Amino acid sequence: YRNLPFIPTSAMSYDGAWLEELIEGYQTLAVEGREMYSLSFETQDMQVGGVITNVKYPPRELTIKYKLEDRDPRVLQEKFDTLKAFLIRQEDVPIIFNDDLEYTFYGRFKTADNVAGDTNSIISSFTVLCSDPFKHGKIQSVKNKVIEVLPYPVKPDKLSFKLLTEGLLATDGNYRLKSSQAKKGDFLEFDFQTGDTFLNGKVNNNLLDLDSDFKNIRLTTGTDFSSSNYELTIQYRKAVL
Amino acid sequence: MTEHFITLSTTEPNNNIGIVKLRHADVNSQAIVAQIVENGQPKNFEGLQPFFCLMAQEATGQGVSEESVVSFDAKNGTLKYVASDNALQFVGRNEAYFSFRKQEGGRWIEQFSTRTFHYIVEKSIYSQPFKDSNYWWTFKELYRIFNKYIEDGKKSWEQFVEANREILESIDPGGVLLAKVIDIEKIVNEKVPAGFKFVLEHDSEYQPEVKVTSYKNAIGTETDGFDSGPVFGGGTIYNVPVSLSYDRQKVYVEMPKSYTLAGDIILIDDGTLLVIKETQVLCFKMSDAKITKGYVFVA
Amino acid sequence: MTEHFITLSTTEPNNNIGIVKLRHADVNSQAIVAQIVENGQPKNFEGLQPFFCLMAQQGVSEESVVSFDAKNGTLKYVASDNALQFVGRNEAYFSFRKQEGGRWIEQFSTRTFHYIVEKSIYSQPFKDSNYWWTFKELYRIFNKYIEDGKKSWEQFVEANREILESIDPGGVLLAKVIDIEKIVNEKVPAGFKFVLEHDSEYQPEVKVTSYKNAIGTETDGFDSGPVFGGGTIYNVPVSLSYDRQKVYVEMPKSYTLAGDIILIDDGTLLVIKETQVLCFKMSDAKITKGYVFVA
Amino acid sequence: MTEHFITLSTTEPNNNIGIVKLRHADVNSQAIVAQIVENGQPKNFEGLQPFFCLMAQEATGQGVSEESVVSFDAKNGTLKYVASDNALQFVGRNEAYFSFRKQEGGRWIEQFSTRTFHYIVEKSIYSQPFKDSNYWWTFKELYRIFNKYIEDGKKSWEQFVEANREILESIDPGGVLLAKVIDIEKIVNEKVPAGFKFVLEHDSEYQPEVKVTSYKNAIGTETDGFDSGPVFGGGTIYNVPVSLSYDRQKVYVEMPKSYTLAGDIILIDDGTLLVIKETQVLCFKMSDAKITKGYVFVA
Repeated sequence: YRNLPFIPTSAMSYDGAWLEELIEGYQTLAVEGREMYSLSFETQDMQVGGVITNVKYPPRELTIKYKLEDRDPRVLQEKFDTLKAFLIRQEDVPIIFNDDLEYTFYGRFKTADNVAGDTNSIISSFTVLCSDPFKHGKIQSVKNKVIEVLPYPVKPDKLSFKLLTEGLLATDGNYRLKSSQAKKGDFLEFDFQTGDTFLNGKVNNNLLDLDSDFKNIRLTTGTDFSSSNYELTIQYRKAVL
Repeated sequence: MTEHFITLSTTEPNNNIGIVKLRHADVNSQAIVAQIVENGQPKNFEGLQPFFCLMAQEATGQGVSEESVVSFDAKNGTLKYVASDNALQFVGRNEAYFSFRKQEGGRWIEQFSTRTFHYIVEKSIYSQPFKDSNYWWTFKELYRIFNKYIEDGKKSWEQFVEANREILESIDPGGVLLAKVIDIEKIVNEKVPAGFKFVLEHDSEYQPEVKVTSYKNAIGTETDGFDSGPVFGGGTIYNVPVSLSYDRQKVYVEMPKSYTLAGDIILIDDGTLLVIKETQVLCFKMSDAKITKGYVFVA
Repeated sequence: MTEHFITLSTTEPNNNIGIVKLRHADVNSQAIVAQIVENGQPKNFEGLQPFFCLMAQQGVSEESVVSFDAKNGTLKYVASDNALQFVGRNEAYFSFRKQEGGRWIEQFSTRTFHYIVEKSIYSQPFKDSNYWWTFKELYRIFNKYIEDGKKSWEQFVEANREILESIDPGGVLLAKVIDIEKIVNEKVPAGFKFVLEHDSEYQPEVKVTSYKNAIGTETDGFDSGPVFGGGTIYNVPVSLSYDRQKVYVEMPKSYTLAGDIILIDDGTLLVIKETQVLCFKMSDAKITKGYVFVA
Repeated sequence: MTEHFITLSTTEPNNNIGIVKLRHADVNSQAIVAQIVENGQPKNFEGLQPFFCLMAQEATGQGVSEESVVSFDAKNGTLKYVASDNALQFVGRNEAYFSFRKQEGGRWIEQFSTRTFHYIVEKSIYSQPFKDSNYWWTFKELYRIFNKYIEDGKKSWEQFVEANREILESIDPGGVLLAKVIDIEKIVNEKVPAGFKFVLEHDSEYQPEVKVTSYKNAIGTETDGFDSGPVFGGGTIYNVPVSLSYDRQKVYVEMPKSYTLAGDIILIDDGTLLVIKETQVLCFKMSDAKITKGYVFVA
């Protein structure tokens, strides 16, 4: 016969690896919190009704219901020791589900619910706190403008500018990105959103952008940057809640 | 063509992560661009032939599905596999991976493979079965039967005429004579300028060249109105063989008896005249002169 | 010859039918037996010949079926090399034709069905479920013993019938004994024995050489022999024996020489009898006396 | 080829290692790079042959694998085991470990094993068929066939001799040649190598020269103690004629039948070995190499 590891419908891929594959006897039963999201509100109530001061996006935690079983109590203890070592992480980890393979969450193990010290077949649940409540799809490289159906405004990953004129003045109508005394005459400008700025090959953080420039830019479904002054290559990932 | 980018590993235990979705009707367009990585660095498969291995549902054996990848760069660990008709045959949720082997001849030596990725194929209008004549069909099935009716129908007609020819033709010493004469009678009625004569009056004192063409279902001559005919803008155009005869300001155009048409005579502003009888149009084009009158010759 | 018995329909699509697996490079003639059905009942194709038609995978091929029963509707198709071409799920159907005018014309055909072509990759000497290095080395050693042993014995039997059963035992036995006798009297150092006394307390190496017509030993004086400076120099095979300040040099029977013993002013001694010279060269010691062993 | 880097401990459980995943039909590609650890520090298995041990499934009792690891570094405690057909026999979870053993003849001298680790075998398009193990049957049949050769060989030889009995009696009258052949065999048993074979194991990779000498009553070998023999220091020293055969780190020293001596093998810590049986000594001197082990050849 063959002792094949079983992967359930709503299995969890923690740091690229399946826990049910890692630990024999482990099985992901249910995953809660990803299908529905709640918002945080700041309300300044008055005589009649009340105006919304600020709308916040709280970091969501996904509850994972699991079942670990082993006939031998000594091995069972060792199995948990492996589980904990894998889950307990110092940095954020990429999470993908077997039912929603398209997207990727980025969280970390938080708290585990009470676990019984008998039976030898234990069913419990543990929660995984996601600092960013959005699940991101594949990485896409688009020239000048974004025309894709974006459900939520997306913060980019990289902005590859290639000048043609004297100075750089990137605009879409709302955001204005300024760079006075830039490298004119076809020179690449990298604006890595998840790190720092670059000039051609070398890292140039101090000079690259001007004082009134933007790095908090967000992409909507119809964001256009196309201009005769620069050739932009936008690099973003579709974010969903 | 559409490209699908994947960065496949040989060390990282992914098993199922890394989605690629296609659909049934996608002949030679939807191609998979893959980057092979081992321990975080790109893998060189130099000397090893890449293969697209597909683990299709309800179609398993020893060679479930294996196709050699033609476009690849072994130095940087990159490949481009275009999904074949076999790849798209299995509509549903399938598993696939890429193999790399250094085959000597029959027996293999070294064969390393990438982690499994999900290869899902969505149904098309062609893959989905549809109800026709109280029976369930697919497009490919009907298209095969219809083309078979055309192929066998023509072979059956070719033989019908041939067999019926040899009854009158070969089985008689004087029957060949009868058959030959009907054939000559038709070629003379269609290719030789004979039984039809048309007069074209002009302004020129010389001999203007006339060109005659015959066509059915021309623009605005179709029975059920505009664009109702089988071939839009005119069917088949036949260059009418002509025998030209000239008098002072008169052109006698002699045509085969099959092109005989008695309809409405329409004169256009220049050296052009038409004879229209419902769908059938007979066109007269004259060079270096202007048509003043046109009529069928009478004795 | 493996057989697959299935039922085909002309009205309903063939998909719920059993899974048919066929090996690629199979030795056995694989066959498919099909029951033709029109509206769930057998159909009589009397006068019509069934044709196996394969679809493009290009790969359109028409094959005439030899074994068929027109009355009951039971046809037997043999898996050809063209049918077992593409590895995977292949689509095919059966068409019934009548030849009229020297060309086959289709009357009615069965609905397309799928058949999977399996690959024959792994060789007949299959690997054992359990693998043991110790047991595969123990077999190696035991088989080596039984084979090397049989070869040594078979060589012995063969050499016996070569002398005894083959020619004439008597003559052959004498012949080879005289040949061995000649060899041992020329190559083996046993017959002749010479003693060399020395000054060393240890075992000095002695090298013996035999040569005829050497310098100043020719019959008719200096440079009178056929080859000037000496003839052929033969390295005499020796089996050395040692005692205190004495070396016992043993030599073959052909190298026996009782002549004049000449001791040079170094580690060299000669035995000269007319033209034949027997040289005794000794390393790291000086020869003091040389004489033939007598006891 | 694919490398799987893992660290294996002999004293600690191997639970914290990553997922070792490898595909079913991979032949010679899947290399497992293992670092051996004992009480936190690397283990030196110098003089110990590493072995891949795959434990069989408790249900059927099939799938045991005992394989010699080819590439390994004993000094630092690392090994590179390439997955085999038997290693990748079962699709799914597998329980295996590593053994390191010292062998002299057929018996084990010392062995130590790493703690068991788990690895998963992924499904491939190919599925290798495995025949049920028959080690015992193969060994019995080889033994039966060899004993059939004994039985039939004795019968065939007995009939051969008896048929040629009359010829064999009239081969030599009286014993003229027999007395001459007995005289000749005494020479072959003393002055050339015939039937005495001694094996000398060495550290050199080449072919070292060996010189053999035979002497009686050397210091400490005399029957009645020191200086009790007739000749003090030793008797006559005989230079033993040798026929040297060579294998990797082994010298096969053939010697005449008269020099046959089965006694105590004394190895001095250099290029010198002695075989002492009472007063008789057989000395083995080796040039440009050190003797490790000396024994009489057995087959």
